[PDB]
Amino acid sequence: MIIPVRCFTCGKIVGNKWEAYLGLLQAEYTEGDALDALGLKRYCCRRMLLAHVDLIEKLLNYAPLE
Amino acid sequence: LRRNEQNGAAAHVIAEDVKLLQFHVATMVDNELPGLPRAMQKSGRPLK
Amino acid sequence: GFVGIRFCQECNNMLYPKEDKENRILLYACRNCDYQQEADNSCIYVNKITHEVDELTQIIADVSQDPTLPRTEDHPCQKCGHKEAVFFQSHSARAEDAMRLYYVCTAPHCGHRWTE
Amino acid sequence: DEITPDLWQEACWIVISSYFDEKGLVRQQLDSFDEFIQMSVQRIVEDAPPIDLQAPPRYLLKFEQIYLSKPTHWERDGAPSPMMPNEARLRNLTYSAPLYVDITKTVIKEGEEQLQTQHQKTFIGKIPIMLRSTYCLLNGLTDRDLCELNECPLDPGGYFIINGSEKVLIAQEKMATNTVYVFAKKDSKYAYTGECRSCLENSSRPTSTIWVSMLARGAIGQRIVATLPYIKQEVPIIIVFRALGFVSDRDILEHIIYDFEDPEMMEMVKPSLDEAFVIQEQNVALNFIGSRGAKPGVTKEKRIKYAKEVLQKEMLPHVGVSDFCETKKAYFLGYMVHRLLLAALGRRELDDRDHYGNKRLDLAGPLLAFLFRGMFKNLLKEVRIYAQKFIDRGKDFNLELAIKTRIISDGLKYSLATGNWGDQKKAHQARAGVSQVLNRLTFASTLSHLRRLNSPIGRDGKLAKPRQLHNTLWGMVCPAETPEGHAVGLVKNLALMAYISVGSQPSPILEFLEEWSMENLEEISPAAIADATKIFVNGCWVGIHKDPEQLMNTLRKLRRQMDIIVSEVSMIRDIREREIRIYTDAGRICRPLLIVEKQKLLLKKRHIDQLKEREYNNYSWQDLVASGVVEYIDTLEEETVMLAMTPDDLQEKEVAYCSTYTHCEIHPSMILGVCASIIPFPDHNQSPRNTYQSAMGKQAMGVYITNFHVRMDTLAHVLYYPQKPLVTTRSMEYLRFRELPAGINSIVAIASYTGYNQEDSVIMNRSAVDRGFFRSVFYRSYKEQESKKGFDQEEVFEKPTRETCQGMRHAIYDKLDDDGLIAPGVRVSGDDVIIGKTVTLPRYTKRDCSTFLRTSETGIVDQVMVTLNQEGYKFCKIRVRSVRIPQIGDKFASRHGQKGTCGIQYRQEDMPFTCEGITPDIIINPHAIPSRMTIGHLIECLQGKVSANKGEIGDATPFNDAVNVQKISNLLSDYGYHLRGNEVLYNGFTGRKITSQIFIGPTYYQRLKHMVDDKIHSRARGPIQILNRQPMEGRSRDGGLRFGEMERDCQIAHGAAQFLRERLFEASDPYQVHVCNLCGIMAIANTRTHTYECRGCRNKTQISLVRMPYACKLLFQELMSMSIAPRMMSV
DNA sequence: AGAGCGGGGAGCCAGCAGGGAGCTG
RNA sequence: GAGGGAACCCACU
DNA sequence: CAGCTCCCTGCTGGCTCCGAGTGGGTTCTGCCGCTCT
Ligand SMILES: [Zn+2]
Ligand SMILES: [Zn+2]
Ligand SMILES: [Zn+2]
Ligand SMILES: [Zn+2]
Repeated sequence: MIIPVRCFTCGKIVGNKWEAYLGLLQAEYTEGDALDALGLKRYCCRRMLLAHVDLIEKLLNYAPLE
Repeated sequence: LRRNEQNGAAAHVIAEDVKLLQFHVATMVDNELPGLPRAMQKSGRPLK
Repeated sequence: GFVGIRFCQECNNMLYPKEDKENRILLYACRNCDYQQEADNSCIYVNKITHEVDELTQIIADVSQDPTLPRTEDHPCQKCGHKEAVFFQSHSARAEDAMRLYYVCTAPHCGHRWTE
Repeated sequence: DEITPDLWQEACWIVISSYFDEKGLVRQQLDSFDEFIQMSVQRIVEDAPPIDLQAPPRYLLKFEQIYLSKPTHWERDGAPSPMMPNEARLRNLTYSAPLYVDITKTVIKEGEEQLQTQHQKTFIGKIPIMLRSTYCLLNGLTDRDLCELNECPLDPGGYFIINGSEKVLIAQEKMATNTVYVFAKKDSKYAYTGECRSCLENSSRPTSTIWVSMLARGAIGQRIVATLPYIKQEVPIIIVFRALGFVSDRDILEHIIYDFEDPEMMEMVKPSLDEAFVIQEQNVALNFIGSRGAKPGVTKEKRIKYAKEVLQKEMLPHVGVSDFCETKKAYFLGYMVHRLLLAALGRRELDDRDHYGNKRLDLAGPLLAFLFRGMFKNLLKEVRIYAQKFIDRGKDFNLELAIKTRIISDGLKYSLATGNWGDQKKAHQARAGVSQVLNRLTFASTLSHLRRLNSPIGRDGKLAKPRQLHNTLWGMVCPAETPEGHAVGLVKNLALMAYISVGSQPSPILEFLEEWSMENLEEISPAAIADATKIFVNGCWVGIHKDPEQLMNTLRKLRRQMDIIVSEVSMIRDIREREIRIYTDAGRICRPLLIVEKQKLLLKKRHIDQLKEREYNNYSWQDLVASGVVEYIDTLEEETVMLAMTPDDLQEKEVAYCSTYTHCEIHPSMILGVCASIIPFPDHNQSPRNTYQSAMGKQAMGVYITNFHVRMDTLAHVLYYPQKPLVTTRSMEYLRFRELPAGINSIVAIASYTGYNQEDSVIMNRSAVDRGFFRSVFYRSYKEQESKKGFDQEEVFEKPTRETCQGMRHAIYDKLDDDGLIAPGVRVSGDDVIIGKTVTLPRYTKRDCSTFLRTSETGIVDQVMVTLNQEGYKFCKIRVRSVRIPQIGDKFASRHGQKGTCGIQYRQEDMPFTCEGITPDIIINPHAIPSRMTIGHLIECLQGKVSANKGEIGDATPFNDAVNVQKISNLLSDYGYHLRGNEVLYNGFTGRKITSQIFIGPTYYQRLKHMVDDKIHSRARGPIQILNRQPMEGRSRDGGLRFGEMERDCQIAHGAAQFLRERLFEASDPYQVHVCNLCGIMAIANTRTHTYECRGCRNKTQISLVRMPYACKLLFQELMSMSIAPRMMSV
């Protein structure tokens, strides 16, 4: 839904890296190089940014009830 | 059937009354007997 | 082998065998009308028990055009000598006893079918 | 330019992406409903006979052009409004559109002209509209327009909303109609039988089946008889031919036996001729048939009329239902007898019941058409009864009073709501499960349920033949996705590119056949039949043709360019038996295949280039269909094609298998369905594990739909952090799985650690779970309405005070507001009250009927929605939100059938770690792999390690030579890991290296709905049942567990008689009765005054106290109700 | 007058219709 | 401190 | 010795059975019109 605050496996902060990852992707970095530029060296964090589905952008398309 | 055998009526209706009473008693004991209509509710579900 | 049916000519129906002892011969006498007919062949009922050796009349030549049927080049035709042939098996219950290949010539207008 | 093999994977996935860009996944439901609405309803209305009522003046009622509105809601004020689907879901409204018909009433009077009255647009009922079809309000809307309506653009549609409940129509596998099928009856009086489920096309009427059977040997020979419809005995077939108007024998045998040099056919028709010799005239034959009908006749004329109408309108209706059609019906009956003779001689082979060439699929279209046919017949019956009741005495009838609009509306609503398909008054004989509540647990559940087929076969059948995976399911039906248990092999799923034909008119094919040298049956001698190819169109023998090469090539050329032959028309040529069958009817399932001609694909690089820019050429899948490149092939036509699995099969080989390929597969991984296409490397798994994963990917937890906040679903499960898989197939792009994913990529070590993962269990990381790993929410919605039950019983949403309300469960009402409802944000517990409803009874005037929360369910009220239902009452729905943290006993599954429960949770410092400090999220047992043979799990871990190091998303499409274990191993070794995925793990407790090296890697695990807190149950004592006074049913009613008969047998074998008594007497239903010591019947016993009395004996001193189960007392009293005396003698 | 009452398989068993023997006037 | 049945469907081992 | 009686056999119809235990859900009772004021 939204990027997890921490990596599940180790606990590295990955919640501050989703928008940076998207900005690096639209700067035509490859995904491996974008992950390497963010300091995610263990594959447990690379799956955390790599496999993320950001559903909250589509939940914000619905007009707020409250 | 008590009324139609006390307030006297013809045999052609007392026979139907006897047949229907026999059907009701049998379907009280045995509803799943074949060859006869099933005892049914107003919802159409058969009697237990 | 098998002897066919005989048909009446007047009432368009079947004939039936009968033995007239006046000439002591066999006639095909219809029993809807009074039509009679002498018989060329004396065979009335005939049965085949192990005489199922001829599967070739049931095969039609059209099966040469089947894309799913297997083609071979090692069995050339005897009639026209074409290299291509299609090979299959006889698929009846009376051919479960055999796995004999029946071949049909692939070339158009030939239609020759054989075995082995 | 031919597509070179290095570009072929990209090319085939581009054309597959084009197919799934245009058609989509629920296209068959929407197409069937659209063709039902546009064509079938009007056909049913028009084909209904006009109502001709005469007492007298004569009234003719004719029905005309139908009109269907959009789905509208009428409130109690009567003002129409456009009904949106979320309003129907929230307010429990039926998403239906009103159906208006035009009626013409003509009056005929003695010595007076007609009087025509035009009731334009007469309301006759409401048709439930299927979501996202043509006549839905969401049709044609963009994604922004759908999000403004609080709808999900990913939601497929294809379902109905009945009373706020989403209902899907499961397709039903019927036998194919109008086709002669010959089977050898097992242990019957007939050796071979030939049936035809005959039904006239484009007319919804029930199929009339005619059997043409041949008797067993153990008379002279073999007799062919005919089991006609509505003729209750077996008419000999020659008598049927006589009754059709054929006195002669060359007439009958030219209709039956097409080649007269063939002797065996004659030797088998000889007993059938010679048994029916005594009947020689047409009307004599008609008398012989009509004497044994369902309604016999005392008059010969009545029997002649009966047999004439049976052979006119009931015996083979599809070939002809009209007069002068004796020759076409007689040729078809002769064809049936001919096929019977061919199969009995062994020359032809018996038909297969499980072959889907012999089966059609009733989708929403034909099923709703059958319903609407019956219900419109009911409506016309009601109109004729009302109008006849008036014109018996009254002058005239107003028609709008005669139109019972509840017939169509409530009948369609009932059948779509209950699933009992048919009429409510015959619900015991109605087929159930046709309509089902749409599964909304994840998106895979929704798609799988919307693409579901069902064999109408009893699930208690011990025969395996309909359950078998038949060979003809290739590419049409998923081979893996089927239920486990009693419905295995009966409930099925479509493959991805399988499309079910919607139906077409046979006519333009018939004019083309007329003007393409086909000689009609009505204008030929039978002697021309013996070497000509018969032509069947929708099972109707229409003629013969003498050049079948050019006819079949011409027909295929027309179909391949979207001419006269439409794309779904199936055209089979049976070469060996000289037949051409053309099927245009609905229910045929087909799939697109590439066309191979002269060992070359017709799909070339220009098509791929044009499809590469689908947005800016307006090139699509339909242009590929129009280009003669792809072709829709169904099951009977797939028996005559020669498929290439890949274009590599077209290449010349050193051992050439085939050089006459007719079609080629687009990609073989389109034999899988929706739920089996989530499995990475399905071909490396054992097939039971593929079936298990097809089952358990529907129970996984993810985000089931995007607008889950608007919806008040009874049960909803939402994962906190769903991830798309690192190891995906290319079919997962068209299932939208990377937008609504249903699992998390775990770090899984397959290790033996502490013993707590043995026998399918897993060990989870407590520290990972603390960070949100597999955390979820369970939403439960409760509905309650102020129902007005007459004048007295007025239930109202009022906050209950104990001073005025009775019948409470003695729970606090303080969390309720003063409007009688709880408010969002309040923590609730299993005893708390969320809705306060009070009913007014005729001090305690009010009785408390408050809605309580489910037992032991902690939660917080997420939403309260207050509205008016269709009846104008106040209606409320409360959604309660419970956060489910992963817990010991929660069921987690991978994508390979490696289900299990969490056996223990260790913290991060306790779980084993690699040299980088990577601890696994899940540890599974090694022993779960070997007998299971889920090598796809190991390869998924390896490929996920490679994909997480590389940054790619791994491709695991089933049949892909470019991906193999050695390639992935070399790739993993390129990142400084061991090539086979093993790592040196250290013990978390001691720090010491584990001697073995542990296979660890990212694997996609999914959390299943089967949580332990939703299943834990216990009882000491509590609610008992009303009748037998035994404990209740299920944990929802605080019930007890069943100590069934096998438990009794086990406790007998144990010898534990006192434990057997405790379970079966004390812990279930202890009871004491008083029994007369003389007669043994239970006796009256006033225990207050110690007055023990037995009538029937006048006994007052000899009465005994007997302890029994209450069910024993109930049994004995049922027996004494049954005029049986169990005389319980204590001596 | 609205409120309320009425109206599929599988396998075994039992009875009846066909035999073949014996019997008597 | 305890107030419905039945039918059906799905699922679980 | 012909016709009748009296028990073996063949047939068809009737009848009764079809794993154990669990969750969850929806939908139905009940079905509508009356005769009295
Ligand atoms: Zn990490
Ligand atoms: Zn004759
Ligand atoms: Zn030749
Ligand atoms: Zn007594």
